[PDB]
This record gives sequence, structure tokens and C-alpha cells, in this order.
Amino acid sequence: ALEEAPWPPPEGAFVGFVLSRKEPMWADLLALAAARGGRVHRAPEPYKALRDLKEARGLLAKDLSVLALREGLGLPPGDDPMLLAYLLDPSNTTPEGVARRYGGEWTEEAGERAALSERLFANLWGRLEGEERLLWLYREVERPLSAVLAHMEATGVRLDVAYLRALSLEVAEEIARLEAEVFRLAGHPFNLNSRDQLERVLFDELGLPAIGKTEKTGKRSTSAAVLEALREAHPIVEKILQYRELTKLKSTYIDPLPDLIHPRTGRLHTRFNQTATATGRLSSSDPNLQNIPVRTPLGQRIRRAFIAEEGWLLVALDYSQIELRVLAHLSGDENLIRVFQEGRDIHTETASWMFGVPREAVDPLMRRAAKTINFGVLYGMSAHRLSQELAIPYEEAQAFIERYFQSFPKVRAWIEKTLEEGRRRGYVETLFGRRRYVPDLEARVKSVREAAERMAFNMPVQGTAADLMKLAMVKLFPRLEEMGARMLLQVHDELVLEAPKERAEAVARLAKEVMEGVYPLAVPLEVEVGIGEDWLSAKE
DNA sequence: ACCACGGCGC
DNA sequence: TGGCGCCGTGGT
Repeated sequence: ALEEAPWPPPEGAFVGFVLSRKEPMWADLLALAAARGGRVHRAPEPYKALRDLKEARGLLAKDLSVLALREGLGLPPGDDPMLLAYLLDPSNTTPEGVARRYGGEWTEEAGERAALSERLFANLWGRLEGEERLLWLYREVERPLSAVLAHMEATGVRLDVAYLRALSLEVAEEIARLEAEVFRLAGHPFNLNSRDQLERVLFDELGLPAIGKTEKTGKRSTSAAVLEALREAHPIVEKILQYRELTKLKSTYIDPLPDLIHPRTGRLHTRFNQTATATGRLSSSDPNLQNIPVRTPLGQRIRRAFIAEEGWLLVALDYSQIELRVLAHLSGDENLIRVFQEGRDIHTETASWMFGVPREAVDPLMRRAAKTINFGVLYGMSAHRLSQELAIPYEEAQAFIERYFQSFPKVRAWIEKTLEEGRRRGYVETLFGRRRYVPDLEARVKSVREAAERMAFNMPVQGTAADLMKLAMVKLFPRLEEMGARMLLQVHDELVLEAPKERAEAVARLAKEVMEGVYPLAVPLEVEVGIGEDWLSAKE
């Protein structure tokens, strides 16, 4: 309110900034302002004014820092009340929402954003008083990570445009083949991408039985859940499912990628966000790396499109079975911990325990059953879905779930304990104290309660895995920077680096030891590491 | 263009 | 298998 001072601000001001568009690598900086002690300093020319700052403190600090890096200015992000809000409650994911909740308003003026940032930070910092685990997470994980993420987003990754052109044509050709077959079975062309038109074809013209309904529009569903069951009702059903698979891959991960190549860098600049998810896992966008298929050979073909700069090599590091390792640590189950201390193939070992047989006598189908259960228990898979993933009777599925918990009773115990903590405290927590609120545990509708139950015992595992990775990223980055290597991508429990040929194997060695020793667990952390000219070739 | 929606990937 | 980023569709 009282007088706006002229640029530049005193050291330690919070920034507010307006971009021409939300993606900083592609945006123009339209306006910059700083606030300290409630007084605002507005920048005459924003790009030059960036030079006057030593740190970006404020809402979306990381995003200003990426744009600053684009311009060759080293402007590290620092304090950011988004990070505080997210630690207090991970349903806090955006500035608008955080302002709506805690005070103030997210507007479109730089000066006001800078003033809001300063007030919110003080406010939220006060609300965190005495929350020592969350404060530890802020100082040791979230704040320093934000600078790592700025480096990753600003550096981007090289794409193999020639390879993607060839992949596009190969997929395009298979799609054309399938739609021709579909039209022949239907007797006319129609828009396969229109669920309304497909509904008419399947259930009115071809007279197939409808099963499920749609959620809100109240029509006959054509979802995979329905088509799955109808695969014998008509040969057209299988063709649609194949068509959908390929068209989703092409529309999402083949066609858009070259347009994301930045004209100034010649690289693709994946956006990373540390306040997006319920669990604390990093999120990515443009493209969303998390949803590149993980089973299909198609998924593998997409990773082949990510390549090293000439003379460099990609290094891919993955925390193997980290979710189950974390579950072993949280549960304290001695039989599960043993598997991982023995360094044995953990699904074979699981099968060995479950079925009461030596490991030599575990056959591949038994291993598959154990693998399915290991992750079904983790994610709270149903006996019904189990019996159809293994293709066995429903009652044999139930028996198999119980068999797992008889062998790993402390896992059963930990799940129930976690739900009890959640029902009593209103939230659950990770190893490090990252917190998720779970109000719908005490709910009437069975459907909703069970979804809440699943979040309640997943979040502690997923979030612990998440913060192990983040902590490792924070620790690795200054070591990589000094070698002239880069951190490029993070997805699931995997990290991808770029280093010159000559330093590649040294960088691999270094990254593996930092990641494996980032924190002591009841079981060791194991990192799978590979080196290659593309991402697919590096993951092995 | 905006939006909600079905559908699908994790 | 298991909140949201993603796509194309269809209503303004």
C-alpha cells in the first residue's frame, strides 16, 4: 500500500513475475516485480532486471529460474511458499488454490504476486512451527530439489527426429490396416475415435450386448472393460482394442514430440513439478513421461527416440523393486526382509515361501503368480481382478491372497495398522514424515471407502520411494555439475543422466553409489545401471 | 476458442 | 491390476 520504491530491490526480496504462457522455456517474461517488507519494486525492463537478483524467492520460483537459465543467467530458486503449502497438505498444488485457502489472491500483476508470495511464506512458515519432520523435508529435499528441477527442465533432451518419422509411418500403416478391417466388418466407414458412433455400431447395428453404463452421460459404455468381455461376441471387438492402443500411442507420444523441440536449443524441455501428486512423487508434463506404456514393446520404441548429444551418452539408473523394499522396511516383516538381504530374485523367493517349495522347484508360472500378488498386495488389487489376471477360479484367487499373508503376516499387520493410524489421525505418513490426509476412510459408500483405504496404505510406500529418489537427486547434482554432466529425466523410480563419452562410466559409478547409499534401510537399495546412445539402449 | 465428457495410461 | 495428464469428440 505505502510507496512503491524504484528498481532494484534490497537483497532478499520475493519475486513476482508474469509470463506470456505457462511454460517458462517457451514464454516471454512480460513483467517482473519484487516485494520486501510489503513495499513493491517494479522492473523497467524485466530481462535486464533478472541480473539484479541473486535468488528467486517466491511463488513458482523454479519457473522463473528455468527462464533465467534459458537466458544464460544463473538464478537459483530459493524459498517458495508452494513448497510449504504442499508439505502442509499435498492437495495444495497450485498458486490460485493456495491463495484461496490461506489468504490473498493470485492475480495477473507481477507486483501483487510478489507481495502475495511474501505474505504467504510468512503465513505458511508460521503454520509449520513445531512440524520438525516437514521442516526437515523442506530444507533437505524440497528447496534444494527445486534447483535440480530447474536445471533439468532448462537443459532438456535431444530427440531422434529421423527415428520418430520412421516410427510414425510404421504405426500409421498398422492403424490404416486395422481401421480398414473394422469398416469391412461394420459394412461402412465411421469415426472410430467417436465413442458415440462406435456405441451405435456395436450395440445397435451389430446388436452386441451392452454391459456397463457410462459414468455421467448415462449411455452404453464402449470402454475396454466392456470390450474385454465381448471379445468372443464379434471379431470386430479385438480390432478396435488394437486400434485404440496404437492411436493413443501415436497421438500422445509420436505426433506431438517433434513440435516440442525448442527452436533456440534444439532439445525437448520436459516440465517437472514437485507439488503435483498425492504421494510426493515428481510429475512431468509436455510430455507426461509417467504414462509412456511400461509393458508394451511400443513403450520401448518411444524411449528409443530419446538420445544423447553426439559425443555424449545417456546413463539410466533405476531403483529395482524399491516399492517392495520399502514395504519390507515399513512392515518389519522378517521373511520379506530376508529375501532382499539374500540378494535373491525376489519373486522366485516369494513363490518359494508361498508355495512351500525350494526355489529350484519354482516354475515360471508360479513366479508369475507371485509377481502378480506382490504388486497386487502393494496396490490393493482385488481377488476378482487377480483371478482374471492369472486366469484362475475366483476362489483359488482368494486362497492365493491369504497364502501370501500367511507367509508375510507382518505385511498384513502393517496394512491394518496404517489404516488405524489413518482412521484416528486423519492422515498417513511416509518414513520421512511426508503427510497425506485421508478423510474418506470413515465413509458410508463402500466404493469410496475402499479407494481411500488404498491411498492410505499406498501413500506411505510410494512417498517413501519418492523421497529416497529426491534425496538422491539433491545429493548427486552438485557432483554431476562439477564433472560437466547433466541430469535430464526422472520418471517412476528411474533417473536419466547425460555425460560425455569419456566420463560416462565414471559418472555411472558415481551415480550408482550415491543412489544406493542415500539412506539406510532394513534391506539394501539396489540400482540397475546402463549406458547407451539412446534411453532404450541405456536401460540394460 | 471454451468446456465436460469417455476412454486410457501409470 | 491401481488422481490426474492426456487425447479427440461434441456442445456452446
